[PDB]
Amino acid sequence: MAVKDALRFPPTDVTPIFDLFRGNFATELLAASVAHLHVFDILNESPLSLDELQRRLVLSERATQVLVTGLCAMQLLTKRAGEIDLTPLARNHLVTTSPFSVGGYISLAAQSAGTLALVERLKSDAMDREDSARFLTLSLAGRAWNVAPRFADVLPAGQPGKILKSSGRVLLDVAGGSGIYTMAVLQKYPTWRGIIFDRPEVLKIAAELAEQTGVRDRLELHAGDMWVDPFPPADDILLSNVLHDWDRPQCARLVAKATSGLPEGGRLLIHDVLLNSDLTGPLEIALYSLALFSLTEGRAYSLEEYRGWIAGADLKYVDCIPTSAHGHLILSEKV
Amino acid sequence: MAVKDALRFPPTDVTPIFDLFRGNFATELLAASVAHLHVFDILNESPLSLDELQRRLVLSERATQVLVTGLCAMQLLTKRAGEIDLTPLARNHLVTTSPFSVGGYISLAAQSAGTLALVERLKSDSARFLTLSLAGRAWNVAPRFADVLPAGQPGKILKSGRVLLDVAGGSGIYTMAVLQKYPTWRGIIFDRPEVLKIAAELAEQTGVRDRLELHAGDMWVDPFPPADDILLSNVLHDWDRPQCARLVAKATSGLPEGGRLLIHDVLLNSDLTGPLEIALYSLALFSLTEGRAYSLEEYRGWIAGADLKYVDCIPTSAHGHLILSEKV
Ligand SMILES: O=c1cc(-c2ccc(O)cc2)oc2cc(O)cc(O)c12
Ligand SMILES: O=c1cc(-c2ccc(O)cc2)oc2cc(O)cc(O)c12
Repeated sequence: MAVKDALRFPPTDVTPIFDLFRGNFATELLAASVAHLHVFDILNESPLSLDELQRRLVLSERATQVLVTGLCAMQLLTKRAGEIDLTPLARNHLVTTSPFSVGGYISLAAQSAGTLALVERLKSDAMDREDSARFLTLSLAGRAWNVAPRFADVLPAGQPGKILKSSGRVLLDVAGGSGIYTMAVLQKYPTWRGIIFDRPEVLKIAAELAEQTGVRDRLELHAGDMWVDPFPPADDILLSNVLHDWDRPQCARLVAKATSGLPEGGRLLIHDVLLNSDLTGPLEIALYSLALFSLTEGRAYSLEEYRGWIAGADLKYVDCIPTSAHGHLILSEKV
Repeated sequence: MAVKDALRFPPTDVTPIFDLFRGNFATELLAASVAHLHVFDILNESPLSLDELQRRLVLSERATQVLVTGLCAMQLLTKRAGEIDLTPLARNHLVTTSPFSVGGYISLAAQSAGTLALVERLKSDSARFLTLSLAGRAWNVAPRFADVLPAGQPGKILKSGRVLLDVAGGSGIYTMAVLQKYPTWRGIIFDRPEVLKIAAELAEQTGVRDRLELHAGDMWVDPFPPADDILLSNVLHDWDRPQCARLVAKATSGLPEGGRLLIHDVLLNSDLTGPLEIALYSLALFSLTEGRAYSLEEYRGWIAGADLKYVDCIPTSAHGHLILSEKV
């Protein structure tokens, strides 16, 4: 009887709380860059290409990108013509021989557990399994309840579906456990059907929430390994906060595999945050990217980067539509 | 021969770097407040007075004020006539039973070393390296400080320039800049012997060593030397309110006619609800010292309690303010 409403917009915008919550990564990247990696003293000598800086810092491409993007977003580095240089603000205040340096003050955090953890991550690049997966899934679910109403509101209907025998569409939600985004879409589109594809420990949460939102009869839950197990037939495939967990080659692989099974007129829906096109900001996404770098194999990506993978899978890019909490729905179509 | 200039303004303003650097205290205060102290679930029951909240959270007065000030500055609590309440933003997203709660996401940081340290600090409430670390802020701010310090009256101690006594503080850089601006003045740095070694070096570099004396002592119990002006720069925020009142009284007690007490510090607004940059810095001070950031009204309370006359408040840089008071 009672039905949880997944379409009502939240009464306030939670986004500033997420932005404040990332503040530690500003402190940690500052302390890592001043006191451990010598970034500012190195670049003060001369601007360097990204490849040159990678080499001089002895860091992976990914580690160098997230470091450079973070410091650019804090207005401390600048990107020319490819080269990376200090801004006057960094040159005057974060170079050790500047009379106005405050590097010693920043270095008061050099040995904090957070700074050391981030340095180790950069350089190296009591709960059981069920409780741990539930705890993490329910923690990310709070963001989904805030964003899924927007997401469902801005998702276009698309073509009549080709899987159900005018037909609704089948929406497959890959590694989007909680499945909340799909449940909102199914409340908006009563003729559609949804499929959540994820690990079994996560599907338990989806089963509960599908009952609460009253879409259980139009939702299937499939356990599977997204890299190797076949995706079920679907009109639309959603990758929501998935691709930023993965490094570049894995992103291209996942986009290709999802695309391979789409019918003509099927859609790949990428829902994620966006760095700007030269990976210099904005600040709140650059700090969130450091969190993703610390916890996963990926980072935040730009629209241009997503469009590279889309184009490599021979999909047609359609549109980019903001949701909330810095999310963007990138729509592409199988041709 | 060579003379280090202490009067040229820096070409850029370092202040935003300090603000970015305090970001960990935003994360830690959110995770402490959601996951350990249940601040929002408690206040959702009913607005509470500061004293009521201090009892419910089982915190000291000082811990409760740095917590409440931080959350007000993040637009999560509000003060309105003396009670503390949630804002809609907090009620909607930081109360656990709200359907739009993100409390579980914030709690992903609940067991970080930084969060746990702040919780322990809240609930429980070398010098060469440290002095040389704070010296960089002073090199940025001292030019502006010297620029805005008024010359005042002819001094009473030299028999005329004024004698500026710089109590604690550290490097003595602010006094060196004043001595470059006013060649007839003299300065005294009062601090621990280890700190005075740094002042001695910097006094040679800035060419004021001959007009600068280095006095070692304990500021609470040893006699201050005679001075026209006494500077407390980034000192009072290290101390709780009774110790602030004590130190202001002791400094005031030896001022002559025309003497001045110079307080150089950051300022919270008058109802201790912000601004955010100072509220996060206040959490750092709470974590490392016995004090917190204070408001102008709080400083004026101590000034008036010592029978000084409040004169003016002049911004310097890195959020500093020079609060100028006169012996009457
Ligand atoms: O895919 C994600 C995985 C995690 C994560 C978070 C904490 C852990 O101990 C392990 C993994 O956090 C996230 C946080 C986000 O805001 C977004 C994500 O996609 C993820
Ligand atoms: O009086 C101060 C003491 C300290 C401090 C800093 C680090 C420690 O391990 C111990 C004390 O930091 C500060 C930082 C400031 O920005 C301002 C201060 O007055 C202080």
